[PDB]
Amino acid sequence: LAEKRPPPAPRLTFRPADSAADVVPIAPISVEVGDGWFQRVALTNSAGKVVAGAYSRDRTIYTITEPLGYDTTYTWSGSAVGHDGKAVPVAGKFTTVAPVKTINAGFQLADGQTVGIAAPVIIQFDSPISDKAAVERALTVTTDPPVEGGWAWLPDEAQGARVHWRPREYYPAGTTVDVDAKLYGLPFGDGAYGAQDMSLHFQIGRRQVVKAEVSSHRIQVVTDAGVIMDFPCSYGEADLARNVTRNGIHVVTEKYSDFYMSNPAAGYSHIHERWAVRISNNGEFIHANPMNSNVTNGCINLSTENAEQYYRSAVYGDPVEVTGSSIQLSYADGDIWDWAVDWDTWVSMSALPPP
Repeated sequence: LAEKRPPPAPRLTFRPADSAADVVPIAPISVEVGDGWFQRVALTNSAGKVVAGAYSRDRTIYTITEPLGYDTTYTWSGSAVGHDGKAVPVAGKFTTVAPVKTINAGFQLADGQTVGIAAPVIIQFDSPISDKAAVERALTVTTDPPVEGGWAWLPDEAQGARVHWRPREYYPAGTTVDVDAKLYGLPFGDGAYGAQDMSLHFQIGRRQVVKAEVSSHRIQVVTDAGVIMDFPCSYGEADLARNVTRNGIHVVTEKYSDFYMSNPAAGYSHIHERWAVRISNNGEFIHANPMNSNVTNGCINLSTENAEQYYRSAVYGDPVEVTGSSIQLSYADGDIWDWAVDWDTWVSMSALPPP
C-alpha cells in the first residue's frame, strides 16, 4: 500500500538573511515561502513596534512597505502551512546599519514661501560629503512650467557641504517649484548616511527686476507694469575696492526697516541706516541715504522716501542687475553670487556630467 515520497517541505527564503547585519533601511525586506503559503507574518523592531508590510496575491511573499530605522534589530514572527497542512514557524532576525554619522540637511526656503525670479534653492548640509555625485543623483526638481536649470556644488562652508539649484534664466513669474531629496538610507561616503528624506514646495511671485547702471546716477524698478520706480541714487564712490558696488546680477535676500550701523572705516559710530534691502553678504544694500565716501561703501543710496518705497516692494529672490562696475560679483563677496557666473561654469560645478 502507498509507498510514495511525501510532498516537499516548505522552504523559507529571508531577504535579508537571518542574522544579517549592516542592512540598509531602504533595501528590499522580505520573506518568501516555497511549497507552502503564509498563515501569518509580521516584522517588529526590538521595542515591539510592528512594521507595515503586505502579502502578494499568492501569500507566498511578504514584503515590507515602509522604511526601517538605523541601528535597529528587527525580528520575523509568523507561520507557513505546507502541503502537509502542518505549520512551520516563520522566525529570524536582522539588524540595520549604524552609520558612522548621519548627515543632516535643510533648505533656506520654507514650504509655501513666495520668492523672486532669481531665488536659488540652497541645500545646506551639516557635514562634508565624499560622494556628492551620489547625493546629487538623489535630488529632483520639478517646476510648472518646466524650466531648464541645474544643481551646482559650491565650496563647503564651515558648517558643511552645500548645493544650489538655479534655473538657467530667471523663473517665469508664478512658477511653482517642488524639490525632493531622497537622502534617507543613502550612503554619502565614508560610512555616512542621510538623516532623512526632504521635500520643499514654493513658488515664484511677480516679476520685478532692478536696473542699476552705476554710471547712470539712477536706479529703475521694472515689472509687468513697466518702469514703476525711477529714482536718483548714488553708487559707491569707487575710490577703493570696498567702495565699488560689485558688477553683475545680485539677489535680494534679507531686508531691515530700522537698523542703524557702526562704521569703523568711515568714523561714525551710529550711522542711521533705514529701509535697507540686502543685495549681497559683502554688505551691499539698497537703502536710505544716511547723510565721506566710506559712510556708505558699495551701497546704493536713495532718499529715505524712495528707499522705503523700494523696500516695501522688494522680495527675497529678486534680481538686481548692476552694470558699469569694474569689479564683478564673486565668491569672495559671499552669497548670493550664483548669477554672477556663466551657465557653462554653473554646469561645471555639478557633481554629474553635462548632459
